[PDB]
Amino acid sequence: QISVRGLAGVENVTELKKNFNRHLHFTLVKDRNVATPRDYYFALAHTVRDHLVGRWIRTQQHYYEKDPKRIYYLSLEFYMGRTLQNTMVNLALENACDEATYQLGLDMEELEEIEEDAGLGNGGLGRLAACFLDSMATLGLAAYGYGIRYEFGIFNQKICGGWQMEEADDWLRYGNPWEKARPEFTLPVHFYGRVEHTSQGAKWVDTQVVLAMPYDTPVPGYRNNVVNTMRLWSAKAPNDFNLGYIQAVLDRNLAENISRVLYPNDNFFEGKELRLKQEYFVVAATLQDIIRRFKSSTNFDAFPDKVAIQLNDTHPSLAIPELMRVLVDLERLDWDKAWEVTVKTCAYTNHTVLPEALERWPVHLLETLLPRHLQIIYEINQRFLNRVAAAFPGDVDRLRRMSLVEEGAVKRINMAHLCIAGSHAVNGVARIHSEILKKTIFKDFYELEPHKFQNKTNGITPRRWLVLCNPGLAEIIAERIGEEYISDLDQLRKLLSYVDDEAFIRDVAKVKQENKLKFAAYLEREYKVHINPNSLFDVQVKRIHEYKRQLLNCLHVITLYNRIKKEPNKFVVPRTVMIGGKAAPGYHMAKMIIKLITAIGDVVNHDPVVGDRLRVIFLENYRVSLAEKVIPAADLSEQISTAGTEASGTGNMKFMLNGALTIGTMDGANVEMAEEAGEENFFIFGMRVEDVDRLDQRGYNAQEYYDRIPELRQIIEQLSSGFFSPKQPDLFKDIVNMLMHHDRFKVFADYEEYVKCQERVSALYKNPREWTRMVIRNIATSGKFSSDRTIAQYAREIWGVEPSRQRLPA
Ligand SMILES: O=C(CO)N[C@@H]1O[C@H](CO)[C@@H](O)[C@H](O)[C@H]1O
Repeated sequence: QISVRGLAGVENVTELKKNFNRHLHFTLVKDRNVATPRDYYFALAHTVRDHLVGRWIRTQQHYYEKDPKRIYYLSLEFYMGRTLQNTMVNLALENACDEATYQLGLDMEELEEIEEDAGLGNGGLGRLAACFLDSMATLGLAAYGYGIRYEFGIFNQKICGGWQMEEADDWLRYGNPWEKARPEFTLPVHFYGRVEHTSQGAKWVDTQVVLAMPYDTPVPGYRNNVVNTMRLWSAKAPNDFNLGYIQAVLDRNLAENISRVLYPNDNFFEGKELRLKQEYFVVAATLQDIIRRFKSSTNFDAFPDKVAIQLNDTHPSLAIPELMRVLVDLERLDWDKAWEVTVKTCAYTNHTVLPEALERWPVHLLETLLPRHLQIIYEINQRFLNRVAAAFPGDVDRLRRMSLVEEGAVKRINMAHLCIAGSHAVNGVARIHSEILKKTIFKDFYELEPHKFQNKTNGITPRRWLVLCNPGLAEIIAERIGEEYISDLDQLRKLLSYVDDEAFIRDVAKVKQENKLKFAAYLEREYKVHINPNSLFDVQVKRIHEYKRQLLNCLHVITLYNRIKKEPNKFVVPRTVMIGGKAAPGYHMAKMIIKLITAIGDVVNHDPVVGDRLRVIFLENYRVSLAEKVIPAADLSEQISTAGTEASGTGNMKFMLNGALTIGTMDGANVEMAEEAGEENFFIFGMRVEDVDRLDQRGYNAQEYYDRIPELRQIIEQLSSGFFSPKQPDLFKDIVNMLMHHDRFKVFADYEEYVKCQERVSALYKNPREWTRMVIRNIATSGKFSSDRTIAQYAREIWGVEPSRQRLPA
């Protein structure tokens, strides 16, 4: 059909159909008189999976033979989404499968919609891990994703009467064709017990054992025949577990609860025991696997030459004392040598500066659950603080600030501090974030060890985030510049020489309108809602948080509405305002923001005076597969976090790659995106980080803005008086109270400049040719934000390995 989707050769199409029918018959045990679309999906899934295994076995064989340095990416989250189309894309099978299924009388797109998202992540951090795996395989690194096979991923969001309802994401209900259980590689993980000191060292005894059973998922590189492994651990009770009889058997569930469910918090730390168990579980099982693989190639001096462990946030921070424990207690290395090995092996990526997001585990939890690890942490702390005391003599407050152990009513371990001490590299995820790390929260650590601190600006995989979700745009680009950019996104710069090309302008604008029509159709078909596809698609999709300032978007939306009501017969650029994302189940304010959005939509969407000039849509159940549909359809990307709060953002990059213009603050990766595209091609507004600091020193008085901005006053009056909630007039009193009195994120401070900047958006949209020329300038400069670039930087600057675009034999 289209070039980038690969060849549909007669022989391959014939063979695919053959194997499709084989799987439908032998694997699914169905005749086609009784087969459902789900059966068809599964037959296709198994057919495509067949093409992976050869490459998967040979890739892993190749690594055993060549013994390269191995990269272990430890994450509690891998937000993979669907796997079928991604696998076809990377294997160059998409056209062939499309042809094969068409000839069998099936629509492949329809079959693709049947696959459940692997929703094993909350948002940005989880999706970064997924993009990273793709890029690592594409760059031919011997890389392994290690995590937890959660039985339930991020909850499915239902909206009921404007409120978020959560339901269990039973993603494994119909099975997972992609994974391969490896019950033969089951490993014991120990919890509780106590520490016994013998003549020859400490011993961790009387432990409760939970089994860790690995499930391997293939991670195909882009058309390089490399298939890497994502290994996810499942919790299993041992067979002597609690072994009246019936109850002992039923209580096996307690052990297995460890891998039951993903904690649904984005940028918030909940100090729950089960979460700590999850964290240790993934770490303990992974490290044993790492060491097994290392021995099967006594001298641990070479360990850091053969192993890199990347800690995705502090969640797997226990890797540090666990590695120490194994090296010291089990392998009998001396402390200092073990420490050297640990430090050189481990590296830590920080993903946030929000205090409430930082992991600080109560000492009593670790005391009970992991008594040996606490001992190791204390020892690490003492030796680290001795180094600080020697470098900054007499600086007693520094010692307190830098301690891994934080004092107070409850003593806690600061896991970030642990990570910095036990890692040779610490990185932020955007240049401004990395600078904030060195200047504020980790300033002391930066002063002690400046060489540890790095930047690795985030990226997104252009495979999933252009080729897969936007084939139309991928195609028109490939027509002019060829296919090479898909694994070398910098080549998109070549599109700058087409910014005045009339045919290309027409095509860019055409691909967008097609995406918008297809999405407008998706909304009607699956959610029965009416939207004008000629309107500006103004979208903000991301987790619901106060720092992300969906509320500031809400204020603008209400402003537009009030302006329309004020002058009904005046022309305004029509907008469809789409806001989507999940609120953490216990985050009350975030749940109120969702209610507000739906409440605004209720008023706005049914006001006859408005017509189709303004629509407010809350996109339910925002997730990876929805991101793939709405992002190619967006004209305007809302990236409006208070400066200094969004470590990087990655949704921003996805929108940039797919032909949306960005309205955003100079926060996270927005700064580098503006830098790449040019500030003239970015709708930048609001306080910079420095302005927020100046405001904090002065004191933020929201009332000042309320008093001096009549349009803002009206909105607040409307909210308070019950304009948007006639039956419950005080429903939004919390939101008003928060905005007026305890707004940590200064929504009012950015309101005026935001509304003003939004007017400049509407102005540009009135001129389609110039809008599109600005779009071309964005797409053309989005190259830096490929995760291939990010991963190449990790490889060279942290892991000490060379990426490779060279193919393995097919
Ligand atoms: O999800 C978390 C929790 O620290 N942080 C998010 O990580 C993403 C990937 O690095 C970043 O893009 C987001 O800015 C950050 O909030």
